[PDB]
Amino acid sequence: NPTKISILGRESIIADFGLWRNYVAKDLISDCSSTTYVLVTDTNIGSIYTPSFEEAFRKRAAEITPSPRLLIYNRPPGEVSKSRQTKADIEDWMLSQNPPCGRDTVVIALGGGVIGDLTGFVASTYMRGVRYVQVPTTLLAMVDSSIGGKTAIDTPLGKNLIGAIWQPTKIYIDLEFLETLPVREFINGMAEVIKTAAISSEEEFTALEENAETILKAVRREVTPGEHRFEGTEEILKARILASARHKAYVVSADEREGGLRNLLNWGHSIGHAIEAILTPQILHGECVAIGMVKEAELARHLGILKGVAVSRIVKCLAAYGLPTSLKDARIRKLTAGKHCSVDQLMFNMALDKKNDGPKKKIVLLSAIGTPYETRASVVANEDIRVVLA
Amino acid sequence: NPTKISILGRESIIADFGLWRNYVAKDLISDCSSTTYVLVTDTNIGSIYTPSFEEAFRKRAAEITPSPRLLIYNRPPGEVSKSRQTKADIEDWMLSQNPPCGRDTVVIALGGGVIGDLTGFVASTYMRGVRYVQVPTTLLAMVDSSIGGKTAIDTPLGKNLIGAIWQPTKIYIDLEFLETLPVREFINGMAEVIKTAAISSEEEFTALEENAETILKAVRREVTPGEHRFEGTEEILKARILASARHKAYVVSADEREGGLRNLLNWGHSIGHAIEAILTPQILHGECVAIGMVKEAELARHLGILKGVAVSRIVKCLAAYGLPTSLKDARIRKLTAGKHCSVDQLMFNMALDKKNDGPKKKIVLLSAIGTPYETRASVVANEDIRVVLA
Ligand SMILES: NC(=O)c1ccc[n+]([C@@H]2O[C@H](COP(=O)([O-])OP(=O)(O)OC[C@H]3O[C@@H](n4cnc5c(N)ncnc54)[C@H](O)[C@@H]3O)[C@@H](O)[C@H]2O)c1
Ligand SMILES: NC(=O)c1ccc[n+]([C@@H]2O[C@H](COP(=O)([O-])OP(=O)(O)OC[C@H]3O[C@@H](n4cnc5c(N)ncnc54)[C@H](O)[C@@H]3O)[C@@H](O)[C@H]2O)c1
Ligand SMILES: O=C(O)[C@]1(O)C[C@H](CP(=O)(O)O)[C@@H](O)[C@H](O)C1
Ligand SMILES: O=C(O)[C@]1(O)C[C@H](CP(=O)(O)O)[C@@H](O)[C@H](O)C1
Ligand SMILES: [Cl-]
Ligand SMILES: [Cl-]
Ligand SMILES: [Cl-]
Ligand SMILES: [Cl-]
Ligand SMILES: [Zn+2]
Ligand SMILES: [Zn+2]
Repeated sequence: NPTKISILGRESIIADFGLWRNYVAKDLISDCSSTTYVLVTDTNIGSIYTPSFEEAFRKRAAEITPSPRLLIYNRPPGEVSKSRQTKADIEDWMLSQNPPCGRDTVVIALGGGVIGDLTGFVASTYMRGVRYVQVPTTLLAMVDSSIGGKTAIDTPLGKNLIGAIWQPTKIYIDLEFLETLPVREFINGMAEVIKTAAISSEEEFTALEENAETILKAVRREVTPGEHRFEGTEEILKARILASARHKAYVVSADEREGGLRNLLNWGHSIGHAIEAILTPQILHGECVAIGMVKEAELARHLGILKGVAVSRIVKCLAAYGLPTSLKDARIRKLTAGKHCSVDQLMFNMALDKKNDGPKKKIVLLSAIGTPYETRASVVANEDIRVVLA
Repeated sequence: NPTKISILGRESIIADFGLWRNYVAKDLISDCSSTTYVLVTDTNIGSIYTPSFEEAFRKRAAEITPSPRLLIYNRPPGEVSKSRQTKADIEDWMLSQNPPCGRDTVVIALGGGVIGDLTGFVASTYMRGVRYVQVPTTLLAMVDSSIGGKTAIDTPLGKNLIGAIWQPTKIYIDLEFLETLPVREFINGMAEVIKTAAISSEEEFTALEENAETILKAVRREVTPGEHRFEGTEEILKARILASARHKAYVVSADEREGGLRNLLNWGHSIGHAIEAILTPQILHGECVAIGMVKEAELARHLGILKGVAVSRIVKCLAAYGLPTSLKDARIRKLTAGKHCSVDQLMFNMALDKKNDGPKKKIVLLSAIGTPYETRASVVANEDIRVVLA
């Protein structure tokens, strides 16, 4: 049946196959009663999933009277969509409706982290606040980006510098979206799953190690007209996803506004974001996170917290999934046409890390696979950060 | 002594004379411990009050070690400062510091509602959230705009359409700022004081009627080198201000996110903002609110809720203060060079009112001076709104 998970004192998370088709529209109209619904997505995703949804919506809004309206917004692909410019356009668009979208509006985010963050933020400030639901269409979004309530946009100086923490009213993890998820996006998302396990369960980490091959091959294996990309390994997949979703719910519920515990969910992101700011959009987020976790593991070991054995073990599991494990990686080179990451440019970007307490940089340190050094980010001197950035 | 008022379960409001001089800097460093303080203000206010403050700050940060830093930001005058452009610049500026401003930052808003809303908003989204304190320098800000936590910016389509509700950690009502407040700004602010009384206390309303002359004359009376613009009427003034501040605290505390009760604080703003969107920046906010309250009173009476007697009584008290009571007002004409407000343009703007439940416009209706018709905005048909816009 539909697996449900509670977050911040509430059953907002609902995962299962084909929710988009027969559930969302129904649930929206009952639980999220409103007169105006706005669906935000991009051109790729949209032309595939909005058509059938418009129908399921119309079917359900026939119940109501006066019947509610679903407005649809479609825009350009990539991380380019996460800017002040873009957020403004969605807003100008909403206000310019007839009538304009009021505080009753219910925004629907249908995409990965870009459409999720953008949409979540647009809602947090729209007339000071309107509800929205997350409809993750990418593995990375189902396991991490659509949960937590964290939203933002990017500025020329770094990742997610401006934004807000606005909790979504509903989160629909429709595994069925993975059926069309490109191979890279899948491996890309896989980084967050491994991350969550590496800071929570050693068992879950091992389980991820063992599933590496089976999964990665089902993702590359070509799929025929009438079967599922995840035949055979359907539950295994649901277990890996739920595991990460559930733990984030646990971490977010206990420290929603990142006062302490929520720092942990940022393992690999301190160096990761520093990298990303320089390699994006050529290098995806999950890709930059893998390299980040390895660099952070190395530092943990450098400081005597982590074990050499655990560090190399992290590496293996990442590479097992097709994730890059070093800024030197071949493709990371062919893709990053030119671009390079000096320790200076990196250190500079890490100065903009949203965890730094004042000038004291803070990074998540692992003492062993599935066990954090502290229940918060550890203050790490700049010289130490520099060495592990060889 | 320093009069303190609690809001949203907390003594964040502190009012008295000369707080800016000897208190703020001291209080900031103790209660608002931080390593980075950012003072936002404009050129007028700034060149007068920041110099002495830098000193009181330096005096207090000598205590601490490493000593914290106060960064100062100065920009253009008017409502022009309330835009996405401007908010972005303050942000780009903060991030571009050395080191950049982190989540520990403590933003200090030193200005009227423009510097207050802008600053409050910049803080609500800065790295998803940083603290800030309000330092109202205008009567309208001390009585209304710096309290509540409501912040925003304006877009080409209307007033405060984008923003957030971010509560300030401290609010410093330093009456001493009124010593230099231009006459118009004072009358301008006076509208909010009368509004708050008209939806709360009939006594307080009468008290405002009686003080009209005394106050208005002390505001016009020229002041000599060694005296106070408010000699003689010092307490009377403190009573009128506190009265409004306290009641907003009561209303905001009970319905922070405007789910019901907080609508009341928007009396005169439904038609008021609709006007404002068209007459600004030539016509101040308080000015547009006076006209709004009168038009809303007329509608209340039109609908049988309010009494003719009460309506004209509202008018008298407003005009008593120098506030305009009709879109026809002479100066409102000479100032609004050209501009006019058809019922269509107005009705259009009222479609963008952040109270409208769906398409159902909602306006605050008074049944008698100091007594609301409901503890929320009343849904008013469009045809009725049109008649009272003759
Ligand atoms: N705020 C948070 O909670 C949070 C958490 C994690 C990561 N992030 C952010 O997430 C962003 C990246 O997320 P992402 O990888 O989801 O990126 P994304 O939203 O850019 O999606 C990646 C690609 O997937 C395509 N796609 C979407 N769903 C598909 C489907 N069903 N089948 C086929 N193609 C599909 C899109 O067209 C797009 O090209 C980064 O900006 C990162 O900082 C934010
Ligand atoms: N979000 C809220 O809670 C809220 C509540 C009320 C009104 N408002 C908003 O407030 C804004 C207008 O507020 P305002 O009237 O304070 O405007 P403002 O901030 O533009 O200030 C008006 C003028 O006062 C001058 N000034 C400031 N303090 C002074 C002093 N001590 N002596 C001399 N000159 C001084 C400034 O240079 C400026 O020209 C509007 O945009 C309105 O929508 C918002
Ligand atoms: O708390 C969270 O949800 C995160 O730390 C949020 C970050 C984004 P942030 O560093 O901008 O907060 C995300 O990339 C990470 O995977 C999980
Ligand atoms: O709740 C409030 O604080 C207000 O309603 C907030 C409004 C601004 P808003 O209509 O943009 O919310 C302000 O002008 C009014 O004086 C009081
Ligand atoms: Cl709201
Ligand atoms: Cl592919
Ligand atoms: Cl924060
Ligand atoms: Cl003057
Ligand atoms: Zn991430
Ligand atoms: Zn106002």
